[PDB]
Amino acid sequence: NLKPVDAMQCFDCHTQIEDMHTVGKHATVNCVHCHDATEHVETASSRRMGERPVTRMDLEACATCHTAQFNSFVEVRHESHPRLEKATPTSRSPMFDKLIAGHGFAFEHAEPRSHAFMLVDHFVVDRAYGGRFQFKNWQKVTDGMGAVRGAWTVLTDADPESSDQRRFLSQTATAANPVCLNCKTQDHILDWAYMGDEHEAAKWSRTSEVVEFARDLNHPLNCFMCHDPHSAGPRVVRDGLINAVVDRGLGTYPHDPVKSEQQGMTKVTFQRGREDFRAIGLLDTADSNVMCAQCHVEYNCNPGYQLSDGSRVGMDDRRANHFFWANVFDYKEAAQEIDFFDFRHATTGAALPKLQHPEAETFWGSVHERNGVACADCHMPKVQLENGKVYTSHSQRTPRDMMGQACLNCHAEWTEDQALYAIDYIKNYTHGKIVKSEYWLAKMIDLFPVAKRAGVSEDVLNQARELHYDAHLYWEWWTAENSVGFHNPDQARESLMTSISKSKEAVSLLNDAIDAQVAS
Amino acid sequence: NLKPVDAMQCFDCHTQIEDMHTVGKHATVNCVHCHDATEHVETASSRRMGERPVTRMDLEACATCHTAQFNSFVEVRHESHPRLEKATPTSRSPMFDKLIAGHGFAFEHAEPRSHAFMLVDHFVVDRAYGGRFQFKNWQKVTDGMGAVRGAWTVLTDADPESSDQRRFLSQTATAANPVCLNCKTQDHILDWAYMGDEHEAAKWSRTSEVVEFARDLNHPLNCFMCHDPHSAGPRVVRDGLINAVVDRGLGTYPHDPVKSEQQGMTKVTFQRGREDFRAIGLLDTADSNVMCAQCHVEYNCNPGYQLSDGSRVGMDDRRANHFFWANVFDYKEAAQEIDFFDFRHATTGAALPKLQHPEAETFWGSVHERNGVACADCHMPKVQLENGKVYTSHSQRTPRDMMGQACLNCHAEWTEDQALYAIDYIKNYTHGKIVKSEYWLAKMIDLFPVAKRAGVSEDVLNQARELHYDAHLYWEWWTAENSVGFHNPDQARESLMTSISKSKEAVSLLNDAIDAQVAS
Amino acid sequence: GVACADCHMPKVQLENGKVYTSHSQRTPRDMMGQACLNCHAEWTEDQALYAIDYIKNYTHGKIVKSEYWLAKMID
Amino acid sequence: NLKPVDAMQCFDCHTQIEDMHTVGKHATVNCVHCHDATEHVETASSRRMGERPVTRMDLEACATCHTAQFN
Ligand code: HEC
Ligand code: HEC
Ligand code: HEC
Ligand code: HEC
Ligand code: HEC
Ligand code: HEC
Ligand code: HEC
Ligand code: HEC
Ligand code: HEC
Ligand code: HEC
Ligand code: HEC
Ligand code: HEC
Ligand code: HEC
Ligand code: HEC
Ligand SMILES: O=S([O-])[O-]
Ligand SMILES: O=S([O-])[O-]
Ligand SMILES: O=S([O-])[O-]
Ligand SMILES: O=S([O-])[O-]
Ligand SMILES: [Ca+2]
Ligand SMILES: [Ca+2]
Ligand SMILES: [Ca+2]
Ligand SMILES: [Ca+2]
Repeated sequence: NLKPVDAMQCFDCHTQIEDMHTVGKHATVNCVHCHDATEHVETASSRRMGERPVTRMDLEACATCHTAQFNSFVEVRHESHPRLEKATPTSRSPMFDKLIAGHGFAFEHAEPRSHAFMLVDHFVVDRAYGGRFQFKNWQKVTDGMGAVRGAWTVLTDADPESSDQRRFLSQTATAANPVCLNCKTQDHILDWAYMGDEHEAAKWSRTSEVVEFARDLNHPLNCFMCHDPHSAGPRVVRDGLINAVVDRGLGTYPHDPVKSEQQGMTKVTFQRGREDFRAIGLLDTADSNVMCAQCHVEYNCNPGYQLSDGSRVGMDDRRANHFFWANVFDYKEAAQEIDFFDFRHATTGAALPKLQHPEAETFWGSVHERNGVACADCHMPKVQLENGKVYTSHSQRTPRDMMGQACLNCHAEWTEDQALYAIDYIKNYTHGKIVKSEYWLAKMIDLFPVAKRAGVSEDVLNQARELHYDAHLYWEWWTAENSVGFHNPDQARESLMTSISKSKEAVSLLNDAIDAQVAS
Repeated sequence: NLKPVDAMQCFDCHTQIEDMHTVGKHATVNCVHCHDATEHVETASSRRMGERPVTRMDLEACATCHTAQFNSFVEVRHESHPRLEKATPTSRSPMFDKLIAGHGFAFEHAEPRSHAFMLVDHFVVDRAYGGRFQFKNWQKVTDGMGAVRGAWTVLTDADPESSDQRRFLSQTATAANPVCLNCKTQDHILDWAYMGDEHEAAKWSRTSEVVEFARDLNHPLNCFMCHDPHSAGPRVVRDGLINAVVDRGLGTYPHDPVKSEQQGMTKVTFQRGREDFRAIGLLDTADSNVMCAQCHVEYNCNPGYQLSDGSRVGMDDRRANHFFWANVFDYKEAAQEIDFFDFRHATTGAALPKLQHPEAETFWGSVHERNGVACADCHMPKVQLENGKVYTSHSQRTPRDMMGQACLNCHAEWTEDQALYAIDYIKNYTHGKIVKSEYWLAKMIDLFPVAKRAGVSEDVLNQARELHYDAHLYWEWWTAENSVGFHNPDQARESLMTSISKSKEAVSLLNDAIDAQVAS
Repeated sequence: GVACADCHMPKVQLENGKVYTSHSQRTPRDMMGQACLNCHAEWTEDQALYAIDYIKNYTHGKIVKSEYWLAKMID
Repeated sequence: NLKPVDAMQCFDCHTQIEDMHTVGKHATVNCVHCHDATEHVETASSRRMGERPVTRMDLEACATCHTAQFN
């Protein structure tokens, strides 16, 4: 059985913790629930750590007193189809392979599934670690609780004796790097300096061997990613988000200085050897929009190239850990701001961006966001009980599974069927425009080899390549974003119509140039 | 009412039957249930048949005493979508038409449905008989019991006065030949010599007019295909399977000599005029893996061409009735072994194999097969009754309809939803790789006209054609096979990654050659 | 060695989660999988219910007859 | 928000509770979750209760850490 430790002894050296812990709703929660610090206490001095204390990062550390939230969180939604490839005629992006050719996502890009699996799915996806990590067997794919208990309880490593990124299966890629993991786990929270910069106190950084880093990590989406374990107050821990909101002064709601002020973030820094080491962002309110934006954003977490001169931007560069914190119509300017693109298209040669799940940036300025609605209202609402103590559901999933609490409490005029119909109207319309955008992108892409082989000039090809950047951006935002337009239907419609406009312009340009070469 | 005949009188000339019948569980079942032999008995001699006895081939001959198994067998699974074309974006092979161009399956290749319909579906499919045979009207498509009663009770013939294979509808083919029927019916069991070789006692052979043959056949999947009617013991009757297992000494489990010995087959031959005529294979055990492998295999049942010199291999050749009895990674060697390919691709000119439903060969070496599981355990399990005499379900269908008996009795740790999720994980992953394999195959195929028109050398084109053979094989195995990877997920993944590797190699080869011709 | 809680407040079974003991003390009819069938693998839910009812029906018949005779005496 | 009390101070006069509390699975659960003893501690001796401390009997005293069982 746990025996409490004297927190006062701790507080004598840990004033920041004292100020948070003594004031919040965890004032009675003893340090022993999460820390084993006996040898630490025997050896530390005022400013030197001595022996390192053990810190529990497992979610069961919270489950002891918060079983309801834990159980809600680890639930697996079986209806969320597993390992479902997006590049298929029945999924999100029927022409993805042609459009993304040259990027690592061509190796595999599946639809998301339940949060319990985020770390194991990151480890096993074909694009990440060359097939190095796999489930112990095909049965383990169901085991949400097991994944939560630890990735390495359900996965194998093809070669424990090497630590280099390489392909163990022919059609895999090795795109994973240490920045990825910040959106899968925060087990490394005490071993990673702010932004993944080099730091004497950091075991891991942007430049680490990711296979070695991976083996040190176990748990998905730790409860403390949104809740400070000392104060129990709302927070974020994701460095890239703090950097955008605070360091770059953009605010929690970049479009709304008033809301940004009312619902802001305070950056709190922790030091090692009296030098800044790590940071968190304490929230003024329990604002899920900002909590979820730790991960559900467009980001850089990868090497790339400069737009200016095409030179390599490596993991060592700060730009390899970057939140653009920009909506689709501000994105091109945001990418120019850091002089960055992701890949060159394998067929057209165009410099292109790679877009990822920008739910937070898409939601901005939507009717629901402007009305003060937040992710949790639709995706993790309060539980309604005929008799019971209310708690917040932690099963982050589609509102279709809980329409009464997600939608109909606000929309009293509608039945469930009518609310579903309204969602489907938007999704169906948006998907049709996504498909049409892909059709026009593919038509343009297919003209590039014809143009080059007909002797069309580099000047015309480069014009078309500039059009490709825009056509790609205004399309891929929407295959990347998970709501199929629902989060901001007017924006999706304007963006996708712009993509088609750009592709059509490029098609006409190339067809005309080709025809002129044929006429001599 | 039936009157019993004196079996002892029969046994005086039929010693083989006596040895089987007197010993097995049909020792009390009188010959009159299946044979009308009055005139036969009056005219036969020790070694000459005299007047031919009537032998019932209808399944209702067994239904009289085995109603439960019969009723189970004739059940129609309405949820198994009928006449569903595989070459569509929502089915198995979205790019099938491009990839299979040059083969008869381009005319129609539907998903399989319930066993009751196998013979009528064979007769009516657009690729088989030039549209000659059709259901009497569109209502008959539902009539499983009617099809079982006899194909000609539900079908019409566009021209009873001719017997040549020809097109009655413009977009049909005439691919059917007498070998096909061996996997649809065994009504011809006494009229077909082993392998379909020419034989004085055989009415029908590989070289017969298939339209004439068709008119003589009525019943699907006769009960006696798996059960000897005389001994009631387990057997196979399919010549091609006996040939692979016994004549070629490959064994029932070619990968496992021990299991092959424990679960083997004994070839029993029946003679006409003291010359070998037909054969069956008696099984040591009631092994559904081998019973189902009578049909659910990759086979040759068609003319083709030699790999060596491209010369025609006709129905007269033994190779027109061939079970390769080889897994995907042994197939190319198996096809080289008999010097055979199926068709030349209409666009690329490559010699290609045609793969068909290799469930048996795919299942070999899988985790379930190695653990002693067999087709019937998942597809035709014992019925569970609160009160009753247990019998084996004969409704061969997906385990999704009976998960408790097919999966969960073995997998106690899982709910139905978890077991379904595990299946879908594998199927979703495999389908994504199938789609990607098709993308790369199509990309390569489309480069062939460009290459030929740019004046790329025959040497380079032939290199690409050799790559096409392998890319095609390692893809088509999996659109042909019905489990979408479930029967052997690691093998599907390795094979499909190989297909993509081959296509990518060919694409690079052709693109480079084209570009060199453009640069002069 | 069976106790009240085994039938009236059994452990919750979850596909994924931390097990806890149900504190809803109620008839096992509402949770037959966990209250009965985990021990009685030979039975379906309907068979287990049928066995309960056989006993309850029989006992209640004897209760009613006992009351009939008591009332006859009292009168 | 609840502020923890010095349980060791309590234990100087409550050895019977000490022997139970320090050993079981509530060793880390502070007295303030169920007792309001500020005035008691101001006035008690080991042989004189002084002001009577308040003890919570409501089930929500447990529901705070054991919501699943309470619900
Ligand atoms: C779980 C409910 C915890 C309780 C109770 C206590 N701590 Fe904690 N602590 C916990 C986590 C998950 C972390 C990682 C960092 C994060 O912000 O999540 C920490 C970290 C610390 C640190 C390091 C801060 C730094 O300099 O980087 C200290 C000094 C610390 N914790 C002290 C501490 C004390 C004294 C506690 C008893 C009053 C205590 N913690 C309780 C989780 C939990
Ligand atoms: C028992 C020893 C606990 C441990 C372990 C954890 N928490 Fe806790 N938590 C506990 C109590 C008694 C309370 C106060 C309840 C009340 O409403 O009075 C809390 C509260 C929280 C809250 C709400 C905070 C707020 O609204 O300001 C959160 C978000 C919370 N606790 C989170 C949390 C996390 C993430 C834990 C693991 C690191 C964790 N708790 C452990 C008791 C206990
Ligand atoms: C936070 C800014 C993230 C970064 C850094 C990485 N990922 Fe991610 N990932 C994130 C979210 C919010 C989601 C779900 C939404 C969605 O559109 O998928 C994911 C999903 C994945 C998945 C599962 C789906 C799939 O594409 O197969 C995988 C396998 C995955 N992510 C891998 C991955 C890699 C390799 C990363 C570094 C290059 C990486 N992620 C970073 C959020 C974030
Ligand atoms: C960000 C993605 C979160 C993660 C990770 C965790 N929780 Fe959470 N929690 C989150 C929100 C948006 C809320 C509601 C806040 C509001 O006031 O609207 C909560 C709330 C809690 C509470 C308070 C009681 C309740 O409302 O249920 C607790 C005790 C709590 N959360 C616990 C908890 C646990 C145990 C987690 C790991 C399994 C966890 N949270 C993660 C957002 C997020
Ligand atoms: C209600 C007004 C919502 C708000 C607030 C948020 N989301 Fe949403 N989301 C909503 C709908 C109707 C849908 C489509 C779901 C469906 O079943 O059709 C979605 C979708 C998502 C998804 C994908 C879920 C899935 O398909 O299984 C994600 C990952 C998602 N939304 C994230 C998300 C974020 C991060 C939010 C705050 C920035 C957010 N949602 C708010 C409705 C609503
Ligand atoms: C149905 C339950 C039957 C019973 C009863 C009997 N026979 Fe049979 N017989 C039956 C079938 C379907 C066939 C076709 C071949 C096959 O293996 O399925 C036969 C065949 C024969 C033959 C021919 C063997 C040969 O030389 O090719 C003979 C000589 C024969 N049957 C004899 C026979 C006798 C004597 C029976 C009474 C003891 C008898 N059969 C019963 C189906 C059934
Ligand atoms: C009644 C006159 C029958 C006819 C017609 C058919 N079968 Fe039969 N079968 C019959 C009996 C009395 C038995 C023995 C039952 C027992 O378990 O004691 C059988 C048995 C079988 C079996 C099981 C054999 C074994 O396990 O070794 C099979 C597979 C079987 N019968 C098949 C079968 C077939 C295919 C029939 C049509 C050709 C057929 N039976 C007719 C009685 C009668
Ligand atoms: C009476 C008002 C009818 C209605 C309502 C439906 N059906 Fe019908 N159908 C009817 C007749 C008299 C016939 C012809 C019978 C014959 O054998 O000549 C039919 C035919 C069909 C067919 C066959 C079509 C073909 O081209 O051969 C089909 C597939 C069919 N009917 C189906 C059908 C369906 C699905 C209906 C509900 C939408 C339906 N029918 C209504 C009479 C009437
Ligand atoms: C045994 C080795 C067979 C040979 C010889 C033939 N077929 Fe076949 N067929 C077989 C199986 C096991 C299945 C179901 C599994 C599947 O993948 O389809 C089929 C299916 C058909 C169908 C229905 C599905 C379809 O493709 O439309 C038809 C119409 C069909 N088979 C026709 C057919 C022809 C024309 C054949 C000779 C060229 C032939 N079959 C031979 C097994 C076997
Ligand atoms: C191969 C594809 C089969 C066909 C054709 C028929 N049956 Fe069958 N039968 C098959 C199997 C795999 C089994 C189970 C054997 C085992 O011991 O596991 C059976 C069993 C029977 C029996 C025995 C009693 C029982 O288990 O139900 C009988 C009487 C029987 N089968 C009858 C039967 C009938 C009437 C058929 C035509 C409608 C028929 N079988 C075809 C495999 C196959
Ligand atoms: C359990 C371990 C199985 C074994 C043994 C066999 N099959 Fe199977 N099969 C299995 C699954 C989970 C599926 C997918 C079904 C679904 O609904 O997703 C299949 C599929 C098939 C099919 C197609 C069925 C359909 O889609 O309707 C066929 C024709 C098939 N399997 C044949 C087959 C053969 C011949 C087997 C022995 C060699 C065999 N299966 C074994 C599970 C299992
Ligand atoms: C007994 C006759 C079984 C049947 C019926 C089903 N399964 Fe099975 N399965 C069985 C065993 C003994 C094992 C191996 C256990 C181990 O850990 O070694 C399996 C394995 C699986 C797997 C993993 C496959 C892999 O390649 O790793 C899966 C996904 C699986 N089983 C699923 C499954 C399904 C969906 C079934 C119903 C169609 C099913 N099994 C039936 C034993 C038996
Ligand atoms: C007697 C009628 C009880 C009442 C009053 C309460 N609980 Fe209980 N509890 C009881 C039993 C029989 C058990 C299972 C013991 C075993 O090991 O089999 C429990 C268990 C708990 C636990 C431990 C964790 C768990 O198994 O769920 C807790 C934390 C718990 N009970 C809490 C609790 C609460 C909050 C109560 C008031 C709402 C409560 N118990 C009352 C029996 C009885
Ligand atoms: C948070 C500050 C708590 C309060 C308030 C209550 N309990 Fe508790 N309980 C808490 C913890 C951290 C634990 C240990 C969890 C573990 O297993 O590590 C417990 C445990 C129990 C148990 C199980 C004890 C056992 O020996 O198995 C029970 C039955 C229990 N708690 C009951 C209980 C009651 C009745 C409460 C109101 C008087 C109560 N707890 C409050 C944390 C907290
Ligand atoms: O404690 S030391 O820093 O004097
Ligand atoms: O690759 S992750 O960003 O989905
Ligand atoms: O019966 S005859 O062969 O002599
Ligand atoms: O054509 S048959 O083999 O499916
Ligand atoms: Ca999903
Ligand atoms: Ca990006
Ligand atoms: Ca089917
Ligand atoms: Ca073939």
